[PDB]
Amino acid sequence: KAKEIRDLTTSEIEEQIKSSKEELFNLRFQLATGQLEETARIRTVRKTIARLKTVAREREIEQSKAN
Amino acid sequence: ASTGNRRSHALNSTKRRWNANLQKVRILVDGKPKKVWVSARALKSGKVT
Amino acid sequence: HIKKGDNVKVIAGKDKGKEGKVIATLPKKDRVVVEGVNIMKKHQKPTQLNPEGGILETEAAIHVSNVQLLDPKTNEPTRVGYKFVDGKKVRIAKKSGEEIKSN
Amino acid sequence: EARDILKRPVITEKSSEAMAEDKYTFDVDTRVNKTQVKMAVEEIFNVKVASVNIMNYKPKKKRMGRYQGYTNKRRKAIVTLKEGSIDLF
RNA sequence: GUAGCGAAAGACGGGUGAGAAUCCCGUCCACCGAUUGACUAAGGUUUCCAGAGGAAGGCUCGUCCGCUCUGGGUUAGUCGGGUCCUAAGCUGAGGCCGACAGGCGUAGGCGAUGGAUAACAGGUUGAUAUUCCUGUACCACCUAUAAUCGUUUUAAUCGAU
RNA sequence: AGCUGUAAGUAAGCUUUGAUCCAGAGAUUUCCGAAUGGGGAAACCCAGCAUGAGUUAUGUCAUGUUAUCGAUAUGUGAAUACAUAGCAUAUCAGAAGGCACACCCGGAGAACUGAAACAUCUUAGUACCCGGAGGAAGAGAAAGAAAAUUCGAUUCCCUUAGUAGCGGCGAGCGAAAUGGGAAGAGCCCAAACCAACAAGCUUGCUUGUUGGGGUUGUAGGACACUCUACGGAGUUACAAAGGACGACAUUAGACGAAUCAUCUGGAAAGAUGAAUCAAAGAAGGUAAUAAUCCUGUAGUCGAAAAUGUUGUCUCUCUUGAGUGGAUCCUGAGUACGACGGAGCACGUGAAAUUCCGUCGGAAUCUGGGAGGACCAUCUCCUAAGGCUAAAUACUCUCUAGUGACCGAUAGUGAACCAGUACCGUGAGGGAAAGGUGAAAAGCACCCCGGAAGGGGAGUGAAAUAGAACCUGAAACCGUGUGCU
Repeated sequence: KAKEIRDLTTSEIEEQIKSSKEELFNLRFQLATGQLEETARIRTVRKTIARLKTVAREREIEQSKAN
Repeated sequence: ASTGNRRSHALNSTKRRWNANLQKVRILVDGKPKKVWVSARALKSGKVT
Repeated sequence: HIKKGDNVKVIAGKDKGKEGKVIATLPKKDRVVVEGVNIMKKHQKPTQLNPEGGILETEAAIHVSNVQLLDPKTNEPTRVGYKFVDGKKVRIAKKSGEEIKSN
Repeated sequence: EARDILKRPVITEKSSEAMAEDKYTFDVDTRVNKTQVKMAVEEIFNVKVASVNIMNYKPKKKRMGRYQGYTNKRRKAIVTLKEGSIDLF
């Protein structure tokens, strides 16, 4: 999954982060209200967010190594 | 160290100090003239005021 | 050492001399399960989506040491070595050539 | 922030009697204030908040088969919006 | 199968239930009454409320329970505390003394058991209420509102370290 | 090729596009705590400064920063004038705390006890406390040890030897040299002297700064005298190749020979019989006792952080300059002494030898110190300046292994829920508790019963193997009976 994230454009990342967060929020809400029935989305969504933050941090590290 | 014993005529021992002869005098430390403790043996020929 | 879609012989147990096909392996305790071998008789209670049910005859696991592969050429029981081909690794029979197994 | 301080809603008979009114009950992070809560629900659900009351619940002791322990402490909020609704179920 | 079962008025009917002197309801009777009453602190920390339960606990019994299981319950600008003040005391940069460790001490700081400080009636739940709802008020901060002081020294106001 | 912790599978899913996993590198890393913005009843409260988001604006939120000492650069400046104290800034992060206080070095320092009481003595410079550092620390190159015709800086081991000696000459304490061995390493300063630099001075001299030079005795160096340097080449101090540097252990890892049948069995590895491999007959599992069933073993092939730290390893090194020493230099409140004490095997005194405090207080190579008071002759050495690897000591740990060590009242306090239930205000003290079966196949169904329990049936080799589950002793509690 991390292949295309290297290809993304450093702000598509930022928008995808908050979109994924909204997804996670709605999933937790419709889990608290007992109609979800597909509980494995939450884990992969969290890991997607982790992927995004990792690639952003190493982008910053590359920028600082350049500077 | 400065510690040892006081001995009786029957050679009973009790712990005891040996204190130096400190005197308060005004010497010229690095900077201003400071008033400080120092030994008489020291200021004999070791330091000026 | 074997895989899932193999045809093998049982060496030890009530079933010995019998052949069968393997259907699961369970490597972390080395107990495979084979069709027609080591049949249990479970007492079944009424589950949430089934009747009470009487006895139930299915298979049970079996240690790997009690199972041996068959030479495809001779259909004899044989151990298994390994051979490297172009960086890839394959299974040999120790009495003949390759043994093909994907299902 | 603004979608992580709110965690779960609370569904009980008391919370439903409250939802009969304009009152909605949430379970939130233990470090945030009612002002953050108000701003968050306004940002998310696009409504207007009137009041927000809040409480802290202690850890409850529990047992399960020679393994005792404590539940997690939880912070509960009750918001009392002026106008609007929230499509919960 | 002994001693003991921890001061005290219970009786009957009806009910529930496998099972009732011991649980629920009703009538009568009796006891505390400057208290066996009602509040508030300290302390304890979910023992609180609904259902379910009788294996263990309850000095008997048990259909009951401060016991077990499941799930719920504590809402504050004005109530008590902190964003205020200090007392005793505790720490205390510099500083003094001291085998080491360390002890003492100035400004200062911390510290209520004291000082200062704005909300009352009614309604309502199984479980919270001056906290939720209604009504009527009060106390601070910010912003627009414009008739008043019109050097800004001074001036109501700003105003002291 | 399966996977979704120990702790199980449901639901959901993921996976050959290489998952879960096994090593290496990196990112993230809430709060407290030396805790360091202030405070504080640890894991909480309360702020400010500058940016940023939002807000009409505050409010609120986020990101960084804000401790004390110290080091490096600055101006500053009261009682009292420049000067510095002190104060105010910029940068850095140098320290704090926790050590494994087991080993090592210092400071401080007991008592019970033995002497058949007890005081000198002993226990003992032990225990405890405090501080330091470290992976080792300490010591260390003769002002020595010894009296041979001498010897090797230090440390460690065996002997010398329970000797010599000390001792209310009691209890008891207790060496050294010599010898045999492990490891083996001698390097630098100050001062003389010389050449420059600045100030006083008038460049004469002095002062101080820099650089050479030289640091040792049957006397070394400077001056006086005489002719040579990378030959050797050495990073364990004394300089260095920082080098192509040629298996970290070649370590995760991978390959890795050879068995069939019958009998009993619930099941064979056992018995019988016939075969095989062996650089592999170590070990453990598999339904019972397996070299040839599995994991493995011997052995072979192996990559990152790597190099074994090993072989010419660029630079750089040290190819010595010998005689007399006549003159100059060769470590000052030092050596040494008196008084009081301590440490040395030595009981404080003739203390010879070595240290602390208080008072005094020198010699300078025709010198000075030691050789168990002191004097002389002889022998050895040249203090008051410093650095130094090895052999040595210990193990909270790690890797690989071993045992005429324990096998659940044993062995760690702890095989399991352990420094936990529990006790105590607190410092602290501190347990008990392992075993179904090969496989969960863990008793469908019927009957009594409110349920618990059971009786059948059934699984199983076995159910007086049913989770209060291997074996199941005795005390103890019962029911039946023969004799009484």
